[PDB]
Amino acid sequence: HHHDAIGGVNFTLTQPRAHVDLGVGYTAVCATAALRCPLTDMGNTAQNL
Amino acid sequence: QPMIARDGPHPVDQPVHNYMVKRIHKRSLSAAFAIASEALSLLSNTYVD
Repeated sequence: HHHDAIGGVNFTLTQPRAHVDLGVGYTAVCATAALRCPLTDMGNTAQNL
Repeated sequence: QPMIARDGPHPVDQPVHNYMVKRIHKRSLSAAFAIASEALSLLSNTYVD
């Protein structure tokens, strides 16, 4: 795909693709293994209504 | 730097080239060496002794 930009032109290269899961049962199993540092705070911030 | 391809409603990424310039830093080294007065009197003969 071709369009102009602020310096020159922009080329956008695209490619369509499709995926099929040809498994009868469940063919992928994930599980959480390790724990990193918590992102949030376990503080005391009372909700204001 | 390298670049990855992704689909969906994210803006299409372009690769980025980085240019960096460094400069030198000047230092020095110093050491001393002494000669006594009697040695200077002895070595300044030049064929009189």
